[PDB]
Amino acid sequence: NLDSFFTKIYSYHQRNGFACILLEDVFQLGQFIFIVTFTTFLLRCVDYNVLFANVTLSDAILPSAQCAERIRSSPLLVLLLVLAAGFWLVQLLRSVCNLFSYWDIQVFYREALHIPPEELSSVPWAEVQSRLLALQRSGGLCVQPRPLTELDIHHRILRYTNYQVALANKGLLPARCPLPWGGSAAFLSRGLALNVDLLLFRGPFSLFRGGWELPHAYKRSDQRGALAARWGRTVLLLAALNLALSPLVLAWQVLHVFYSHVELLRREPGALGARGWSRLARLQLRHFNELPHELRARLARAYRPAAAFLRTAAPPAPLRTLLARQLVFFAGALFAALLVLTVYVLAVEHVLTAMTALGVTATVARSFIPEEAPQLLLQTALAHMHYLPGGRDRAYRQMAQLLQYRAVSLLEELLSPLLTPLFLLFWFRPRALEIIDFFHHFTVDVAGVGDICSFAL
Amino acid sequence: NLDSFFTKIYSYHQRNGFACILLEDVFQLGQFIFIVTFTTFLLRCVDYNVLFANVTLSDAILPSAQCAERIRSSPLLVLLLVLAAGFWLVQLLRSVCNLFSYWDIQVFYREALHIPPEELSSVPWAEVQSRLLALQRSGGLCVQPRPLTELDIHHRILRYTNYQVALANKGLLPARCPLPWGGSAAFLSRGLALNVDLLLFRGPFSLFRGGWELPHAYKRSDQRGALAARWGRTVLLLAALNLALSPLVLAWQVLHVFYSHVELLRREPGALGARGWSRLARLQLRHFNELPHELRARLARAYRPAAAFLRTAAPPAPLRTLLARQLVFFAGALFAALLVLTVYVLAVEHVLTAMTALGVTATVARSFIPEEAPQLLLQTALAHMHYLPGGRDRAYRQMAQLLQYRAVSLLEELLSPLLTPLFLLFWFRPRALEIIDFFHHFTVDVAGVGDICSFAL
Amino acid sequence: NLDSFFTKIYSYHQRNGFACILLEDVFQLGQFIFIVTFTTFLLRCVDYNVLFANVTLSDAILPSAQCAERIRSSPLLVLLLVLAAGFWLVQLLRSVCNLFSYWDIQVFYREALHIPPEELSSVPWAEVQSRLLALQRSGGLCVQPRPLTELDIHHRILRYTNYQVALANKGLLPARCPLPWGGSAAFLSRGLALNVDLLLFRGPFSLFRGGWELPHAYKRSDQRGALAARWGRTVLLLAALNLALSPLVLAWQVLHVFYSHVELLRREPGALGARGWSRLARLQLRHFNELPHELRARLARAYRPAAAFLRTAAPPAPLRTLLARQLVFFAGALFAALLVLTVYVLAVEHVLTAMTALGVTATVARSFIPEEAPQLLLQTALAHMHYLPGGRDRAYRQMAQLLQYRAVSLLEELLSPLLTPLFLLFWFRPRALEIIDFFHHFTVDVAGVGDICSFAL
Repeated sequence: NLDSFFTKIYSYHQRNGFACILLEDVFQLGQFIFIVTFTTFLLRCVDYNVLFANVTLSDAILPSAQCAERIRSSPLLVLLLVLAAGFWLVQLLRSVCNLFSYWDIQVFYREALHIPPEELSSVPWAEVQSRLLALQRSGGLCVQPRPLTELDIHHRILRYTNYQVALANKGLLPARCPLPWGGSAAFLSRGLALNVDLLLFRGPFSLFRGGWELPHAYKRSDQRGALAARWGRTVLLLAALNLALSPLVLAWQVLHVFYSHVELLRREPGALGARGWSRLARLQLRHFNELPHELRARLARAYRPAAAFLRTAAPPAPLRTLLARQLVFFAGALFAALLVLTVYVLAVEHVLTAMTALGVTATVARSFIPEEAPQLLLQTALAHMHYLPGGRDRAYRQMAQLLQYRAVSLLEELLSPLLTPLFLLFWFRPRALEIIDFFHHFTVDVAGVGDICSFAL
Repeated sequence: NLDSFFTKIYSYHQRNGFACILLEDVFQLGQFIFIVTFTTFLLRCVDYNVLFANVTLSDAILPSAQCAERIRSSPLLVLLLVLAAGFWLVQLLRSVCNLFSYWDIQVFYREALHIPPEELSSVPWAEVQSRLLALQRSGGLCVQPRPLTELDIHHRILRYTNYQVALANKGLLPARCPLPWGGSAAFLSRGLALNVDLLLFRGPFSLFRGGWELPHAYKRSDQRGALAARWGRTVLLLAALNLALSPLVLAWQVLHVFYSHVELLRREPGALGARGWSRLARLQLRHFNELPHELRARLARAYRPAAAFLRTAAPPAPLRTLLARQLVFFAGALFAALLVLTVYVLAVEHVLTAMTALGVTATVARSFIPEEAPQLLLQTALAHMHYLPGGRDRAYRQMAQLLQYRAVSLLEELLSPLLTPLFLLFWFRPRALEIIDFFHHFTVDVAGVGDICSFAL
Repeated sequence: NLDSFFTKIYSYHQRNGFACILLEDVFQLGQFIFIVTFTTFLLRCVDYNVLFANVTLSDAILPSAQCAERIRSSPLLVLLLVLAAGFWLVQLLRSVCNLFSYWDIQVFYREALHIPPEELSSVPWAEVQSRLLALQRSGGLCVQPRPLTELDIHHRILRYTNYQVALANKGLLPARCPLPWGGSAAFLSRGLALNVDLLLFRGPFSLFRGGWELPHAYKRSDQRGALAARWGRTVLLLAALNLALSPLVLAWQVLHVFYSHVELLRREPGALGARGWSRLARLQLRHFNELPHELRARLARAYRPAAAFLRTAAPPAPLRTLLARQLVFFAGALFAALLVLTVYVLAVEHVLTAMTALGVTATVARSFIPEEAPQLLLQTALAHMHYLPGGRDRAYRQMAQLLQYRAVSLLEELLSPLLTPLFLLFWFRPRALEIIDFFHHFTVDVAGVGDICSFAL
């Protein structure tokens, strides 16, 4: 695959180390096996009877034979374990193939250009482009008679991103299910994006089988209805497969988010209260022919002014402030009485029960209440915002939508498995013809590179 | 009352919602009833004998009959409760009158100008003035043949603030009892302000009976001595009344400040260490014909440079910091020994007693010690302060006086009931003739509006 | 001593108060007596038997006679105590001499210039110079026929600092023992500075006996070998003395740093993680003829931009952050399991043992991991840095070396007693002729002032 070569030469530098990639892979596999074995051990070896005393943990550990009969007790866990083992095996094989390819890629990189591994981090990736250009000037490889230039190098790596950006600009990709009382909703979890990628670009059932070029069948105008019907049955079967596979990935996501959330639960909610970017922003804010690293730099430099503009010109709300004041005072009065009682015997056994709950109410109330130039912040934010999707109300709502809250995004990820087939069935199938029309009328064929969207030029 | 109409049309917008006013009032009444009932319940239903164990709280609750004899046991509590009920019902009746008036005020507002309740928050109150102007141009009401101008609208609402600002800039209002060693003290608690308001502007014994016009009796030059004698009698009887009523309001203030302080006691003293504005600043630093909202906005904008100037250019103190260093080292050494003893049995039962005290000493010592352009901060503060009451020492002392500490202000509020009659007797009575002369020679009469201080123009 | 007069007149103002100096000294004496008595009391009066219960502390205190035979039990403690008492007596006598001289100089200061003690903090020390100049104009003292100028006044106080700055600029003074794998090491603990001061400038064995003029013997070219041999035997005997005295000063430093560290141990490591200046910076960054207060002010203003430049342009570390991510994820998983086990009996007695360790590992992992214009910061730092000792790698390494870590400096101070004779033996003795030549060829004699280094002019 011609595109895969450039994609891998980019990914090697972007992962700044071959050993880094190897460690990433091996420790990802070790991760997955750690979660599976630790969950099955906690659910299949831990005996609550001895622990609850209703003592050294080694003594509390039941003998291995008892674990043998206890794991024999249920057959469903055996099927779960064998499925997990098969998944681990297939990912292991794919990863071995990937690292086997990448080592030879790095060997070719060293032979062609001879940059030592310790010097890779110092290179700003512009000299990589310059060295590749000089390689074409010296005729290292016969990659077309006309030497490759910057636009072609960018296109051969970013064709799929260009199509996805154009399709999102048209407005079809972001889910826009109508809210009952009024408003627009957005749903761009990793599950939906993966489904779109498997449906459109990569895979055996993809329209772009291999992604080299658009097949001639879709150029014909008359066969569009038959091709739309074929796509309809394809999306129906894909939705059926996703619905079949939903519960297992749901459980996996539940375990992973449980670990991630309880890691931060002990820590202060300040990190939990922070807000990062969302995938909708990473989709609607990507210029044509743009690498991921430049996008990351732009959002990194635009993070602070956007946050300042968000927290400076928030719309006022009197009723919320009044209610917060009354709740915080009542919580404070109850805490006053309770603490005065507590200070002067430790054997109450009932006060300490409500102490934590009342303190939690006080802490949420204190942070919920508000306390004591929007135009300049908006201007300096838009200086890096570049594109953009009561005027102040609309602007604040849009800025809030483009920059979601962390727990909101995690809840979106958690709810993705259940919503995986529903949106595919309800939002894509009825509007089938116009997407095929968009591919038909917005594709441009060029010599050498091949298929490029008209919106890229 | 002509002034009351404009005052209420201002207050409706400033409370940004009729439902907001209704909820605030009803929940303030619920506030007071909750405080009284909870205090009397804790004093007359809590049984320390069973709770101290010398267990579910519901079991600890004594039967209602026993509470009946216990509340019957003392007659003083009955008088306290009946007085509280009388105060509650009087305030209830006043509040019902206020909300009944305000509902028809809002109805008239809707009929005249037709702004829905949701759109009130969006209006910057300038369009309110413009619409009222257009109403005069369209002849909505026959409020004098000459249409009302902006200065007149401001004056009819702000006459009392103008008089109070003039009287404060004369130097009479802020009580300035001399310190024994030296210096000037300022006392402007809410109690003294309420006393001045009840004496001068609002009430049956006020000089301004109704606040419409100055009575012609005070214009005569020959009667000034008799009028001063009458004012002396009035201030004596007012001081007697306030001295009679002092203990009950003192107890109420004690309860309220107890709740407020213990609400923040568990939280970090960072909020307790915060600095807020004082009423003396809100009186001396207020221009003529000035609305409360613009003053609040100006002080909100000027808050931060004032704090920066206060912290940057603090006067040096060698002896203070050196003694602080000694105390912090001694506390640290004692903490060292005590912790080393503690880490290696939990049954010491005497170490934990000194634990908290020594920790508190360490925490106060560490925060009390000092650690590593004043002109620019002073300039940017004075650019917003507009007015202003070793040069650096004098400037810093004035900036500290105009911006008090939170606990200092709360202590002033708590000490107000005892200080209520003392200052009225010792500070106002001897210098009555000059106050009478100030009212005599600083009032200018104009057509339509009426009585205006010469310092307003 | 002519120089001592100006040195004391500077130190009086720099310590901003005679009473301050007197109390600081008497509290330093009480300081040392407190450490010695408290340490010997804890080691020779505390009975672990009764306290461990294997109760009021007063009951736990053994009788005085018991402490009598318990201190009689071992003989070396008596020698330690008598040596400490003699050391305290020596410092007490020296301190009495210093305060006796300082009262006399303060009396002369009042008689000649008449500034009250309260006004000393107000003067910026420039008026002190002006008043002294006026004193020579009026002929108060016959200090040479030619009136004293600013340069001469600065030299008579800063001759030793000038020589030390020249020596450090030559590169000899800071020890630069070579690392085994490679790199440069710096060691400028107070012990080495005291040794070089006692060997070069102040002391009976100093080359500058009294610090008034350089002896004529060192000017002769032919005697340099014999003088170098004398210096070599002197450094050998000095190293022998320091090696003999090493253990006691080591123990004293251990006790002092123990108290200092355990004072901050309970507090958050934010103060422990703070960055402070190092003596190497205070040595290489000092211009010729600069007083200590000017240097302190310069670094006070340059502290912040240097810190910003340090935290902004840190070199990337892929392997470090990847390992940190893996460790923090594993620690979080173990913390998850431990916490969910703990939430639902307090009689476990084994989980709580690893609770603190696992939490500490999680905290160090989260603190260690990295998270999301260097040229401007470097420029604004160099604007105040004036002098200066992959270009970015070299610049960051220099900025890191020039500004050490706090705990690193304390560890350097702790390790100084063991390294005290080793560097003096290994680094100074072989290079003796070159240092003798350095004094010989860069000493300039001037009328009145006397000896000034060639690099001062």
